[PDB]
Amino acid sequence: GTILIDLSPDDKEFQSVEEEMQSTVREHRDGGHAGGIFNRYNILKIQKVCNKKLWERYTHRRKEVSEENHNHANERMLFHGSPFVNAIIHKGFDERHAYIGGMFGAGIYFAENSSKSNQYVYGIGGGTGCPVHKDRSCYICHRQLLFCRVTLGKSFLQFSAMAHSPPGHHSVTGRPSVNGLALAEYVIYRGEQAYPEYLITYQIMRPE
Ligand SMILES: O=c1[nH]c2sccc2c2ccccc12
Ligand SMILES: [Zn+2]
Repeated sequence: GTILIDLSPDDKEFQSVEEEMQSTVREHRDGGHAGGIFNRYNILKIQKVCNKKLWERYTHRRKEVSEENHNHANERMLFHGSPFVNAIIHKGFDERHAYIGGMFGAGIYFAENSSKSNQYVYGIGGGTGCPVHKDRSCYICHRQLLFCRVTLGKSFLQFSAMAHSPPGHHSVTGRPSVNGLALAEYVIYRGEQAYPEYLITYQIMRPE
């Protein structure tokens, strides 16, 4: 039921999605090990993901969270990188996209920093890098990230350096407490609390 609509680079929606992608790049404490060395991306394509059933699944759950949290969905747009982005756009998020070894438990992880999600495109810790060259820092191969609408609801705040949400909460917020430049990361425990709105195809760019 999924169709992908290609956005024109002249569309304001293309532009605002690209800007969120580029502006949320940061340096990482692994010196680029997982995700490569780059300060910015070459955005190749931005597609709107359209699936009525997956959307209504999202909005149904959003209303439930909202009504449990004084009419506040606490909805964000967050990045998600994963080897399984193609399963995700067709079938939605579910238990199989949970990070079992994650620091906030076995849920589905999202990032404010596009560059954080980039580290997961080829697997946990970047896996063995790109299929074709085995290069975690490949500048040639095309990568994809999802920019997702996520319902956080009442989020459990965890300061720091499929399971269930903490009792009385709808998500976990991993608040960075050491690296002053890191943005927040988030975990939901229900696949229906995220909708993969944009598929972004890109390459990381070698600095000069
Ligand atoms: O964007 C992310 N994708 C994936 S896939 C398995 C774990 C994660 C992950 C963890 C922390 C922050 C972002 C992400
Ligand atoms: Zn490659």
